[PDB]
Amino acid sequence: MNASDFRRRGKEMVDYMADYLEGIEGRQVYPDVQPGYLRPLIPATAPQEPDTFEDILQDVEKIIMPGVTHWHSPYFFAYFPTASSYPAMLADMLCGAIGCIGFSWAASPACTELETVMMDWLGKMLQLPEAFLAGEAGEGGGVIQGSASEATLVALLAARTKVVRRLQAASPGLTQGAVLEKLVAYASDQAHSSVERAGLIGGVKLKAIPSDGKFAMRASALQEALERDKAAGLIPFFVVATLGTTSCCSFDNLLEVGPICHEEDIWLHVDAAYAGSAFICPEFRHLLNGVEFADSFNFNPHKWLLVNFDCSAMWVKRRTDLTGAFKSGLITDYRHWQLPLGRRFRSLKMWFVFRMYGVKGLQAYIRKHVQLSHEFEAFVLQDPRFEVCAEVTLGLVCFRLKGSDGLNEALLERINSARKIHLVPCRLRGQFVLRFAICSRKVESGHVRLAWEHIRGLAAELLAAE
Amino acid sequence: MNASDFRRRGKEMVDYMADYLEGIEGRQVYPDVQPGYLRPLIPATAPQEPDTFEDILQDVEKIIMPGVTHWHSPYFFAYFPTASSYPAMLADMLCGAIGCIGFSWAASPACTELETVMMDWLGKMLQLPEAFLAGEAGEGGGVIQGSASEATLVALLAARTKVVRRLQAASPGLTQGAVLEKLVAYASDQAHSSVERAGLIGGVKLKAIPSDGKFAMRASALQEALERDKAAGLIPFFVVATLGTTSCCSFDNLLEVGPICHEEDIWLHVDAAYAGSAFICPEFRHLLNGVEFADSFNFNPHKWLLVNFDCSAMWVKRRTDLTGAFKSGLITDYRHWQLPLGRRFRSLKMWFVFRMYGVKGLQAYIRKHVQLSHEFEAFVLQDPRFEVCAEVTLGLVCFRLKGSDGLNEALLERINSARKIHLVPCRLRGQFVLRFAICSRKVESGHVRLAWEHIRGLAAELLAAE
Ligand SMILES: Cc1ncc(COP(=O)(O)O)c(/C=N/N[C@@](C)(Cc2ccc(O)c(O)c2)C(=O)O)c1O
Ligand SMILES: Cc1ncc(COP(=O)(O)O)c(/C=N/N[C@@](C)(Cc2ccc(O)c(O)c2)C(=O)O)c1O
Repeated sequence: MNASDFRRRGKEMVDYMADYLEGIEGRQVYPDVQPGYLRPLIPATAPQEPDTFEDILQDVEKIIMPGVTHWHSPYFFAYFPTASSYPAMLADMLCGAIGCIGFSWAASPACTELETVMMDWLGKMLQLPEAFLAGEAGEGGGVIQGSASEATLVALLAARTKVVRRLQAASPGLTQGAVLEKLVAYASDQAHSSVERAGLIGGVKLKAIPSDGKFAMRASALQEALERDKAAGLIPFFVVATLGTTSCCSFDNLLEVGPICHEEDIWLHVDAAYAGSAFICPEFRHLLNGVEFADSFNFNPHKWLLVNFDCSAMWVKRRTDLTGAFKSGLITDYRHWQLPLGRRFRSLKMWFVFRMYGVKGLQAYIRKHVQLSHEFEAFVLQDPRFEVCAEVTLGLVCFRLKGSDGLNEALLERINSARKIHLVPCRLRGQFVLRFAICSRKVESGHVRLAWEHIRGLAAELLAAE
Repeated sequence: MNASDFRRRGKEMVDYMADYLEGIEGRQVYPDVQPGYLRPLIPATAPQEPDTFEDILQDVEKIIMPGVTHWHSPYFFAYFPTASSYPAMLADMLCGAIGCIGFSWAASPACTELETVMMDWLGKMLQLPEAFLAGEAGEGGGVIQGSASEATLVALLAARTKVVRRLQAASPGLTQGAVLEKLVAYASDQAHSSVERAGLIGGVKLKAIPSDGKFAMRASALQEALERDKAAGLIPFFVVATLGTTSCCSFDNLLEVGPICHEEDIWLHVDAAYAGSAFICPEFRHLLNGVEFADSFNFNPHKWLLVNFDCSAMWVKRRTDLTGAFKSGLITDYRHWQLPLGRRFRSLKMWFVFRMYGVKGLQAYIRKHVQLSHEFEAFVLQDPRFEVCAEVTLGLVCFRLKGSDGLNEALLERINSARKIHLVPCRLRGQFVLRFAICSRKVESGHVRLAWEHIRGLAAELLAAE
């Protein structure tokens, strides 16, 4: 294919993309295909000779689309949002055309330089402490990671190297392996499974801190764990505090946990994968208070800030703490800030989104989602057959039918079966709970109301049947 | 920005992209900007209100482009190729529009299913042993990794878990940490630095095996290392064999190393990042002989098979050996095959590239690059002031002016300073060598001839001046 054919097909593809997202309400959110559906529908071998673009697009529609779960449908209320915005898509187009691999500064100066500035822009939007900004002369700075899962692992490895060096300074005989046996990392019992993965890869013990009645990590529970573990001769080296847990979008208490990590010289990583986007709005920024105690802070623009995956945003206060694991002001060498060596020009996506929405546009997006969340909450609160199971702060409502877990499992099954909307459950303290997450860029009140009416109607049939 | 504006700007962007790649010969390959050039040219803060798309595109041209190294210029002869093809760009567009995160089967069946099939397609094109194919009932299979650097780490972690379990089976009291102290990994002295990073992250010793006169790892040198290390009480657990080293595109001898790894129960990972694309051509497939002994095999379509970054292709014989690190036939759960949990629909890029080029088109691309490589070799061989420093097999020629390293350092400086072409050096056994790598999709004979005439003319001035 040459530039001239690309001019034609590229424009066709633009129309296909826009048609897909514009017409997405008409698609069934969750597929009816069984596991294994695809292989028998396409050839066992790559073609010797080219297929036409037309044949491929037909296959997209007839073979791929039936096996797609439509994340961007208004009726997708599962997990947390993933980002989809046209500015991000435009940037990704340009990103691919430039097509540099920014494993060094010389491989494309702008690929590195734009990223540092975008991380400063975003740092300032979040009102991060200045310690996290690169600027002209900062020791800190930010980096795009592929994902929060990777960010957490990066932070864990930096923390591991750091505590190892601290110990080996005092006892030069000590091997990495002897240190590893003693190390212990902590996270909330509501922490994302990415934390456990990081612990497994990092070769360290990971212990869960019991959350309080609001599913938050607190000083007292951390302190208790630390005392027990220190007395057994273990060395706490890393804590992940989660702002916006997956289960119920609860918030670890950084103001309590931060001082403890400072006094014990424990690396404090803040995972705000979802919730972090909200901190660009002043009315939510209080939830990030205490981040000044963190060694590293991460959230995903690719969840809730309209920057298409992959784009996870991580900042550190001390670049040498980070870069030491992998060996001020201007960053030339992002390869020491992340697991891979290669990277693409992902910062274009941030620049386009930030410039095309503006801060105000992004704030309006967040606030609309939170309003819709509360609109759904209001429905649930006014129905005495249901209960809300946790405080609603952002775009997630946890709710259930009053009654047994079985009733709620049956309700979920009926919702899934009806194929109008897609939701997933969680367990909160052994209890089965339905999650309603505001996801789509295009969700409106009307969608939420119809989702609720749909849920309420199924619940009514279920309750009569009992 | 809504669908309607995207239809307009998306098409503008398509034209911008095509203009960039079509006109790319007119760009200076390597930029003149100094580190830190960008920050003063753009604002310190995100805008409150939207900027226009026009202003953004102006900035791309006037501020970004001066800091871009043009990987896709015909006159870029640095490193190894990175992939740029219009079919891959079309797929990436669609990938972003669908916008699923394929962290589970239910998150989008096709996102997982298409990938397994494309890895089988690619496996068949490379004539991999059947042990590596998923098919209907295979224990093995393939996965897209973000990069070869990540693939190598994934393999190392799987290898680490496997040997750890073996050692704990004999000695159940042994901690992960006590095992780590004993473990030793090996790679060629020409192995890519990704291997050392994998060893560092994985917490294990990495030792270099001395390469032979053709910069190849051989049985005798491996065996000697193993015997020495075993007698010191170390436990070999992982070997990376490199097909297509960065320095001089040399090839480790898999037929020799494979049996040794089998007999010693050492995990054998094959890194064919660059060279692996050539193995779809029968005349190069012999270089992969012995891969039947490998536990894992990896190469980058995002180097030399026209699948834009990110797309690294990894296969294993035994999915449970891989899966066990992160805890037949149909794969539903790629999250146990890679470090991140999240992933996008990257397999679209493979499908589009393979379908729009066909196997024959891909073969023709590889063969044309290899012919151009030999054309450059032929120029060097006819000029008695120069020498070729290693066997030319694929798209890389190592060459130097006969004389001192300093003369060749000066020649490189003159080339870089003239800003017509971009090349990088290496050291081969302490000797300074220039590398000429065929990179751009659009390189032709004429570009290679002009590059050589340019190089020869600089050398002439340098030699007269001495
Ligand atoms: C609190 C918390 N911490 C870390 C992570 C890992 O983030 P990742 O590695 O994916 O960037 C998650 C992840 N959320 N996982 C979802 C909500 C699925 C999901 C949805 C949208 C996405 O854009 C996405 O990447 C993943 C889940 O259901 O687990 C997290 O919530
Ligand atoms: C033998 C060998 N093994 C592993 C890797 C890691 O590959 P990655 O992690 O990037 O996928 C490389 C990498 N090569 N690096 C280049 C040639 C630069 C380069 C050029 C084009 C790219 O598409 C790319 O990703 C990287 C170098 O000069 O180091 C490798 O050569």
